Amino acid sequence: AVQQNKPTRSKRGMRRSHDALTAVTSLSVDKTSGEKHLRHHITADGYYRGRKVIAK
Amino acid sequence: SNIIKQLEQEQMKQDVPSFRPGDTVEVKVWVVEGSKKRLQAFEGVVIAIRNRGLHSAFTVRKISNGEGVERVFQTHSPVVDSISVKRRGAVRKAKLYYLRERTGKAARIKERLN
Amino acid sequence: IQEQTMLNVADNSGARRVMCIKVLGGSHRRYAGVGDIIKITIKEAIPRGKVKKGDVLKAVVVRTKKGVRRPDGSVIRFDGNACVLLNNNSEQPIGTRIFGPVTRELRSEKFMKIISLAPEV
Amino acid sequence: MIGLVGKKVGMTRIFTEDGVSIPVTVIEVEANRVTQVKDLANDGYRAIQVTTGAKKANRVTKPEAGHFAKAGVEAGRGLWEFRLAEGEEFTVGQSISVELFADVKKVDVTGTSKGKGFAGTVKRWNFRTQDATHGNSLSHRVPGSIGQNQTPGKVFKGKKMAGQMGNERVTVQSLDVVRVDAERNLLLVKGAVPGATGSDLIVKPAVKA
Amino acid sequence: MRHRKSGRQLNRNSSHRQAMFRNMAGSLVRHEIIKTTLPKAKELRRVVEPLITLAKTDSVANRRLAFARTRDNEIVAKLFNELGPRFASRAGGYTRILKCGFRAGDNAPMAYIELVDRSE
RNA sequence: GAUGUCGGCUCAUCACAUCCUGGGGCUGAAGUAGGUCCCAAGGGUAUGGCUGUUCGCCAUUUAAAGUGGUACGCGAGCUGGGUUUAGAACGUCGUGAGACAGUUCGGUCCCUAUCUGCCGUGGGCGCUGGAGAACUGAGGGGGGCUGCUCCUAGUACGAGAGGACCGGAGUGGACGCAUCACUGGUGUUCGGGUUGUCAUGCCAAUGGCACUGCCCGGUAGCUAAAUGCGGAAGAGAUAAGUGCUGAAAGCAUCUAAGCACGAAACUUGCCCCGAGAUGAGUUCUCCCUGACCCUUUAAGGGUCCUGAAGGAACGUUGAAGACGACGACGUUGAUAGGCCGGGUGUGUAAGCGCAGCGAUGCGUUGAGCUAACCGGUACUAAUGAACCGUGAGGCUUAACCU
RNA sequence: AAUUCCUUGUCGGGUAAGUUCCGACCUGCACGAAUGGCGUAAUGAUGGCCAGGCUGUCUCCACCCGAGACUCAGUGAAAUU
RNA sequence: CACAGGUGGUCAGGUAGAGAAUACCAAGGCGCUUGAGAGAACUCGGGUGAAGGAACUAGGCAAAAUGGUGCCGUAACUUC
RNA sequence: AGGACCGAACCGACUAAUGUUGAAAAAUUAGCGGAUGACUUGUGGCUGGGGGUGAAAGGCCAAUCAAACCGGGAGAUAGCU
Ligand SMILES: [Mg+2]
Ligand SMILES: [Mg+2]
Ligand SMILES: [Mg+2]
Ligand SMILES: [Mg+2]
Ligand SMILES: [Mg+2]
Ligand SMILES: [Mg+2]
Ligand SMILES: [Mg+2]
Ligand SMILES: [Mg+2]
Ligand SMILES: [Mg+2]
Ligand SMILES: [Mg+2]
Ligand SMILES: [Mg+2]
Ligand SMILES: [Mg+2]
Ligand SMILES: [Mg+2]
Ligand SMILES: [Mg+2]
Ligand SMILES: [Mg+2]
Ligand SMILES: [Mg+2]
Ligand SMILES: [Mg+2]
Ligand SMILES: [Mg+2]
Ligand SMILES: [Mg+2]
Ligand SMILES: [Mg+2]
Ligand SMILES: [Mg+2]
Ligand SMILES: [Mg+2]
Ligand SMILES: [Mg+2]
Ligand SMILES: [Mg+2]
Ligand SMILES: [Mg+2]
Repeated sequence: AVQQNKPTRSKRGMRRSHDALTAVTSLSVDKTSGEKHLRHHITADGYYRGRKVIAK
Repeated sequence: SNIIKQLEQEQMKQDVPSFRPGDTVEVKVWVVEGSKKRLQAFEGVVIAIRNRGLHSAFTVRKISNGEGVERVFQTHSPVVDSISVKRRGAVRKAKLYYLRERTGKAARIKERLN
Repeated sequence: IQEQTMLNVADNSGARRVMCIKVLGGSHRRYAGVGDIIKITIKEAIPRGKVKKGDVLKAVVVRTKKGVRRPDGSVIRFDGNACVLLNNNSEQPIGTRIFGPVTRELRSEKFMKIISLAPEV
Repeated sequence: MIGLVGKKVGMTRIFTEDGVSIPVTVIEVEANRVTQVKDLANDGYRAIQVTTGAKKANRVTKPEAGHFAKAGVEAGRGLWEFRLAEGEEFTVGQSISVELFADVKKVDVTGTSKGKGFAGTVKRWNFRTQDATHGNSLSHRVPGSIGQNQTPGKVFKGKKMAGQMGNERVTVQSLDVVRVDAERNLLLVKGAVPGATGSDLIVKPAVKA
Repeated sequence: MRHRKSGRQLNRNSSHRQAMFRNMAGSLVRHEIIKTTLPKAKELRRVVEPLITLAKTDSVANRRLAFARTRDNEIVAKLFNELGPRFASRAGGYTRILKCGFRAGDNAPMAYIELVDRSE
């Protein structure tokens, strides 16, 4: 099966309407450090919910 | 669950004696008949077995008049009434479906004997 | 029990294997067991007997493998299907004796003649 | 009459002194305090909104507890109407129990549904499987010929063909009642009602004879 | 539909999910920390904890059986002896997860399985 | 500058010149059963043997095995048996190449779907302040089958044989829906037996590989052959038909005036969807009542401060699920995992002891092990934040009002 | 009959029922003796028919294990128009 | 094409086995240059199936089955 | 002994599925036929186009064959599109 007609550039976009991306609804900062880390998991240096796991 | 189980054991009977997949037993159920109510006996050989609380089965091989019969009693059923044990045997298996196609000699199930 | 299906004979005359060429009891009626009427076709018969091979009469299923459960739920199942031949036009058994145990399902006041024979249930 | 909102959690025997085993779904109706009455001059009909459970008083939104507190507050799973007529109930949670279906033998039971989802014919429409063998290329079990041809042109609606199978009211009607044993919010039917345990059911007298 | 079916099949025979988990569990009992896949962890979870639980008790009995799983007759020592009595009081949370996810090649989300008592 | 043939399969949809079932007229209609005509399209409407068949004949069923339209419905859905490629042979015709509206054996069936169309399922925005809900129900769809037995009543009818009506009761066939409690199936995540071989130093005990190696049995879940329930009653207006009273037309007449019955059709009753019903509906509840400027000022545009109800997000997850969606839970916690105890299933572990020359047996032991289960338990993981949404809601008229 | 149009000839056998099959009849549309006639043990991935075993071929599908399908990240076509 | 195809010769360990079959291994060489999840219809390759057992179909197509050594025993017909 | 039997290598190609913008311009998988012989294979050689070769299908003669490929007559001719 093929297209009997060439889809207009217009229609093409309509399809890419829901193709857009999303943001991040803002992330999170740690308490033990201003660690600008992702919500619910390890900071840039072993930290997370306070404390600090994984050396270095 | 919690409501059940208790609502189940609420019907369960305690007249049920010891069992085994090799035992013989002789279940005695009702019959009703025409205007009667006689108790029909059914001495056989347990092959499979219940073990599900109120919900329980027997599965007993007998081999009546020439042909073999198999009955899956429902342990906790008013129709079950009495249920002997007769001869207990050693099997070393949970289900004796293998004891199916056998017949004399090839079926001979060595008694338990404790 | 459905077309074909070779069942033994629980009565005498025209012994051994007999094929069910139809399941009477309505359109599309799939299978039949317990104690239903079945169109049989003697495929063995005995040297003498009363019904010879090739005969196409009717019969009643006396024993099935799918057993027969009753109220309580407990089921009764025999090993090997069996039926009993009987006059075509006006029911009732053709043989005199009935071998093997039967079931209380035939206690119907229309098959009495059979349950009244030695065996069991 | 009106009915009560229960919660599926049954399926168990109940042998009789006669020798019969009766199947049955154990519906649980723990009171149904009417959360609000609906008038025909104020609303437009004759109904009685009720509840049965009681949220953890945490997930209860103010707009929710606002409607409850407005009347006989006491939280609960949700709100359920019950169109009635020629007989009302005390607005505030008058509290109706399983003893309601006392001199009753009808019942309907309206759970959610199954939940197959996957769909696909042969199961959602009880279709027929094509030649398992004897050739047949990539067409063992499939729709096969959905329409007709040029004359028809399109494909008539309703054309059975796969699609989500599950989650949908689907009542039952009838179902002889076994025991209305109250003082434990217990009600037993004949057996086989929709839902899959812990489901919200709407048991009420069968509209049918 | 899997309705109410427990257990994760990752993506391979019921054989792989007996080694890529056995070599992992044993690999966990060693360093007490790992940066595996989130799922490949939440699963590994109910693989070691059971072993540790089984580790609570000694005896050749609950030993050889412990040797059955994890053919490492070495880490079995780490069990019963080391982390054996270590968690000889814990309720079962012998494991942490420490999420982080997102690997290089595959956008796959990694994790950090670790013995609850690893920090020193 | 290609619209794939016949039959089958699968899946249909309509017509009515109706096969069954429902309602009536006439009868060469005693009853039972028929014959024929009128009405009626709700639903239903056979398995095999022979053949490529369609059809047909035959066997045996059924309430019945309807007729026809749909590219003689259906190959970007299946087949490829018939039939038109190339091989080969027979009968036949031709000197022959070859040929046949004769036969015979053999003979490559492509396509990842853009558009309409369907079946499902989300994302926007709109419904005039914003929310969380519960309904109303315009409409739309689903379903609409029928056997036998008994009671009536061995009565009415009939010479007998035979044998009803109306009405009532029970149990089936086929079909649909739901559900795993039962009966079973599956159960490569549970237990066991065992062949070959490799390995863990060896004995013992184990694991790997050989279709899960082969195999026995099985929890949850899912299921049908298992189990429960439904096609109704009742109304409305009728079809054909039947009539009352009734003149035109002194009678007669169902019609012209004028009333009464009347079917599985039709409207509704039963089940489900449903306010995008833009004709966007109703009811209940919840939230926000701080300040300025520029003006092209009847509206705006912008500023600081504020961000509510709620929402979404993230995480633990589900009998929910393709992904979105929907449900539960997030330390004010059982939402998952682990853990504890039980259950279940397997079937009496390992080690030791003893007996036997040994295979092996017995004891410890009914053990050992035990997934999706049940009861319970914060050990682990479910962070405090932050995020979006605001700040009393246009005009005109009427009703009320100080 | 690898030859028969009429043709599913007729009869018999097999089946519950057999336009195929096997044994016959002869009315050979239109067999026939090295473009060989009729037989023939053995052989055949050869044509037809029958049966026992076997079974998901089917009644009527159910579950289960894998590779795709679906989601994410990287690469990135096609016919057609 | 860093293509599941084609390509002649030589060497020939252990256990089991008739064996250059086959299975597990040694020496030796490899995991095939997208992966991570999920656990839908449907397609592909498989495993298990209640009762029936060729009713399938143009046709038993495909499946399922049978399968080893020793011994016993084995029909018509026959070119023996 | 044998164009003998069963069966790997080896030669072949009867069946089905899958592939059909393939892994592949004929394969993969499960079966299948021959397997001391008219066997099978390496290397080199000889037959050349109206000619060769052919256990005979119009088959093969470099993915081409009822007359190969390359170049030329050549802008063949084309009442046709
Ligand atoms: Mg193909
Ligand atoms: Mg049109
Ligand atoms: Mg008409
Ligand atoms: Mg027919
Ligand atoms: Mg036949
Ligand atoms: Mg056509
Ligand atoms: Mg095709
Ligand atoms: Mg053909
Ligand atoms: Mg393996
Ligand atoms: Mg002949
Ligand atoms: Mg000739
Ligand atoms: Mg991508
Ligand atoms: Mg490569
Ligand atoms: Mg079966
Ligand atoms: Mg057939
Ligand atoms: Mg057929
Ligand atoms: Mg075959
Ligand atoms: Mg096979
Ligand atoms: Mg040879
Ligand atoms: Mg091959
Ligand atoms: Mg050979
Ligand atoms: Mg050469
Ligand atoms: Mg060539
Ligand atoms: Mg010239
Ligand atoms: Mg030119």
